[PDB]
Amino acid sequence: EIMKYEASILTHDSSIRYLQEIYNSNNQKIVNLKEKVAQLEAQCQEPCKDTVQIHDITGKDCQDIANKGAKQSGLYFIKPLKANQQFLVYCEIDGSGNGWTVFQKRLDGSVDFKKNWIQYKEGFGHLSPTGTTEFWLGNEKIHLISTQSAIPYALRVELEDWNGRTSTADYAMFKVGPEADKYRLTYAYFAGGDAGDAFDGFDFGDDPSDKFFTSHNGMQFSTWDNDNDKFEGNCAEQDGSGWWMNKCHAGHLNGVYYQGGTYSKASTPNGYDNGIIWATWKTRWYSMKKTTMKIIPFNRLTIGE
Amino acid sequence: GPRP
Amino acid sequence: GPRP
Amino acid sequence: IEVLKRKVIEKVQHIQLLQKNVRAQLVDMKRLEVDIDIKIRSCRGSCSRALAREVDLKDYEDQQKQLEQVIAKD
Amino acid sequence: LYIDETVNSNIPTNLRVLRSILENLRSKIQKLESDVSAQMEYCRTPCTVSCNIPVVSGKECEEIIRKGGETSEMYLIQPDSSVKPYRVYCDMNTENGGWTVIQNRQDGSVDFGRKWDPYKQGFGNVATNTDGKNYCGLPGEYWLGNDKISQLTRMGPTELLIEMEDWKGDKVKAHYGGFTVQNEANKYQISVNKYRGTAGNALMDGASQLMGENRTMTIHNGMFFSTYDRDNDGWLTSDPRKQCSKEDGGGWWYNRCHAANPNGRYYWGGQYTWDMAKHGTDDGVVWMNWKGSWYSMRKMSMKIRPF
Ligand SMILES: *[C@@H]1O[C@H](CO)[C@@H](O)[C@H](O)[C@H]1NC(C)=O
Ligand SMILES: [Ca+2]
Ligand SMILES: [Ca+2]
Repeated sequence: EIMKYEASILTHDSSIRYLQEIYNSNNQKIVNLKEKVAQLEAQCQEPCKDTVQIHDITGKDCQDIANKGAKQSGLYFIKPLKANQQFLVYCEIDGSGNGWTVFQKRLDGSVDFKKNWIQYKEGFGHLSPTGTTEFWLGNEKIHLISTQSAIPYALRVELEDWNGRTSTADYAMFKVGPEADKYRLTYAYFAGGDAGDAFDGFDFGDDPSDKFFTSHNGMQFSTWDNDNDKFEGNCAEQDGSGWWMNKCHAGHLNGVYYQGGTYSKASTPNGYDNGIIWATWKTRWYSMKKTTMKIIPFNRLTIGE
Repeated sequence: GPRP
Repeated sequence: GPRP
Repeated sequence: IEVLKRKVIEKVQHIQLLQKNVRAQLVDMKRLEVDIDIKIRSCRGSCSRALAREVDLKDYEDQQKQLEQVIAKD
Repeated sequence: LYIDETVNSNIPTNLRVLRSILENLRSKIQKLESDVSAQMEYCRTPCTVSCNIPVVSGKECEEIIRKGGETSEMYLIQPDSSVKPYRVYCDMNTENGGWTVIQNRQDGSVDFGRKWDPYKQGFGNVATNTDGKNYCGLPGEYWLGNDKISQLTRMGPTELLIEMEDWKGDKVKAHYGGFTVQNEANKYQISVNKYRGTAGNALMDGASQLMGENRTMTIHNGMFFSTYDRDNDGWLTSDPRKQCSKEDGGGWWYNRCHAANPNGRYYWGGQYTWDMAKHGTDDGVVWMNWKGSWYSMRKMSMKIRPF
């Protein structure tokens, strides 16, 4: 009769029809959403970009390399005339054409210079591409790069403070004794620089000898745990540090990196000086803010060319 | 510095 | 996991 | 004046088709969602900032369950 | 007869979901279609770092812990100086230190599913800036190149240390006093031994919770490292779509196929199931002998040493 109206509930002939497309679309859709990944992952393949990077040119010391090209004061693998595993140094090239090299540095307080002999030897702390970064290339290293056929090097104590000014203290015929004779330095003379020369002793008045001892020239290296100084024991350890000791010092670049500098009779662990002092510039309480000690082949103090 |  |  | 339930069946069957097809869709995504989820991650060590999201499988592995009931009609 | 109601009732529970879920899934084909645009975007700009390379170096991490290297971070080890000083990550806190990392799992970040070269040279971030220091004291996922490895093992007595840590704190450690990754000329054969371990010997002792013929084809020892462009599996089949590496996601000493799968596909939360994987297979950072084919982990590393 009219029941043949079921041809009405024959709507699904589209209640399913249309909807169906909303299926055949997705599949086809995903064909597209494939490459929309095939490509994304083809990007997520490389690692993060790193700042620090090793230049290729190498050779004897920073100078040698940076005389075979070079100009960017950064990081190169050197390998002393006589040595083995070419280590990594933080050169500091100039305009004239000379390439210094560093064995120290100080700015933040980070690399804590209160390490041990084996550490002060093979060198410790972390370098950097720029330079900003406390570090101690380490006595050992400092050797093979100062006694390589021994063409007279030099030290260039640089400075600054919590007030502006900086300085410079020079020394010729630079060298550091092989671990044998210990890590005792061996230079000839102070050579200018308003920096001052506290490596030649400084009388603090406490006693005439307040200067015979406090000399750093010729004084072997006294880590906190292995002193070769001239004290009733290990000076270093006393004020804590690893620095060419005597009974004790006058000029500390490996010591207590004090904030705002100038310390007192309070931060004195055992009681005496340890801060970043240097009597031929500042007293025994003013702790320097910055500090660095680079070398370079002697015939450069009046290079001319 | 100096000591005792 | 191994293979059948 | 034969009625015609034939066309009917042929339609209700024309459904059974998109039940095989669906189960595929439903799962094609249960694994595509995760090819990305895993590849979105594989960027952190190449690309700058990353996206931190979720997935909720109790959705898929649920929006599946109710579908496995939708069966039997003859 | 009366079956004519499925036209007004049985159907009314059909197109009411074939529309529904095909929609409430249509909204997936949405999100999971922009978030790809929204990370593909924040991908336009690469990530960067600054691992100010520290002073202390050495032949390998051992000599470097024997040189004052007491903090764990990015070092520069230089094996036989007849090669290049490649950055590496040392472990010097757990187990007498001197542990030179080779692979590391701790999160997504790095797609371990690569090929020949990449697996040979290396890929990933060897370390990331410790967020507050100069260097890089926190490790990032990577695969310190194969070649680099096959060489380190070649330094006489090389003993690898394989660790993992499952999502619920718990953790176990494997170990093969004797470990050697032949050189690429050998398809990089893996010779391991002196196994000791509380995580199950899944590399040589095959997969435990199984049986003979099924098991032994889950032995990595004596296997030829494979990748989806180098079929050195154990799975003999003319069918190229089916290979232990093209599936299981990544490069590994594959022997029809695996009792352990570091370098798999990174699975979040650990638990996962075939109805999730690109190839149904149990692909992913799985160590079967401790967690079974359906449990990927949080961290899966591998640190070696000499002696
Ligand atoms: C071998 O593996 C197959 C995989 O389907 C399984 O059915 C069978 O029970 C296994 N037998 C053994 C020896 O474990
Ligand atoms: Ca003494
Ligand atoms: Ca094969």
